[PDB]
Amino acid sequence: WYARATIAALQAAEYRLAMPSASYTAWFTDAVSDKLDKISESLNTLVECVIDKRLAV
Amino acid sequence: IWYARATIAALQAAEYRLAMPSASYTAWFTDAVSDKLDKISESLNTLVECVIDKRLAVS
Amino acid sequence: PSEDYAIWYARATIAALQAAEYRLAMPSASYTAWFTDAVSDKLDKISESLNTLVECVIDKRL
Amino acid sequence: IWYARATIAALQAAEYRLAMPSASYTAWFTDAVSDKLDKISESLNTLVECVIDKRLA
Amino acid sequence: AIWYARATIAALQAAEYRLAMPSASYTAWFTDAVSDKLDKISESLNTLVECVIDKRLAV
Repeated sequence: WYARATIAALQAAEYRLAMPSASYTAWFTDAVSDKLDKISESLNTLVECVIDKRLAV
Repeated sequence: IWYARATIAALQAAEYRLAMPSASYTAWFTDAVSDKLDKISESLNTLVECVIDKRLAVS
Repeated sequence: PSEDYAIWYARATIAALQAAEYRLAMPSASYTAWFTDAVSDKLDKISESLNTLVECVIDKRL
Repeated sequence: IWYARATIAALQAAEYRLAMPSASYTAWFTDAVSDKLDKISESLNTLVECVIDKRLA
Repeated sequence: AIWYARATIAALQAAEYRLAMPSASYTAWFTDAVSDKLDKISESLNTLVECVIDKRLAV
């Protein structure tokens, strides 16, 4: 009965995420955020090169 | 005693439905993902409008 | 309940919670709607901008 | 009796290690994220193709 | 039974949940789902940048 009522309780509820641990954010940074930084930098380089091709004498 | 073994069992058997995250998580997530996507999107708009229209993309 | 019960419960519950792993269900509608605004819609705009770029680059080779 | 107060404190004292998500989650996440990454990736590679092809010709 | 469901669910929804380092099982899935595609996108973008710069700097 306990295993069932607990599972029923766990699946009935909703879960609000707090701030993640320092360990999670370190993992997420390498998995996602650092890559986004590099993609932003690469893209801004490309934009600036294209703009400079339009503006250069 | 037995309360630890059956509880782990219940926890692993269950599935967990995320609610809206806390203001704290969302503010972290906005910095780690959403704000960067905005800058990337705005940069690609700039690229496109310069290449296509020879004008500056504006927000 | 006694303090000794309280301590056992806290230690047993925390140990069980950290021993287990958590399989995510379909998120609630509030989460998926938030995530769509936070992430998915921005990826769509990025994707659409690239499609316009590709279309124009390919076309100029007319 | 004293259960929900002690339970809340335990739930918030622990940290949570995510497992492989359910099939419903991954099916959802694929539509919400990964399918769009694939489309973005495909469009970038087409752009690389064109710029390379012009270089070779 | 009624009370247990009631107070346990009340507690679960009142608490907030701090993510640990995810399991290797989750990161393996998330790598396929996200991080590998981010890698590929970055590599293509970098190739595009380098070739547009290469043509600018050529001869």
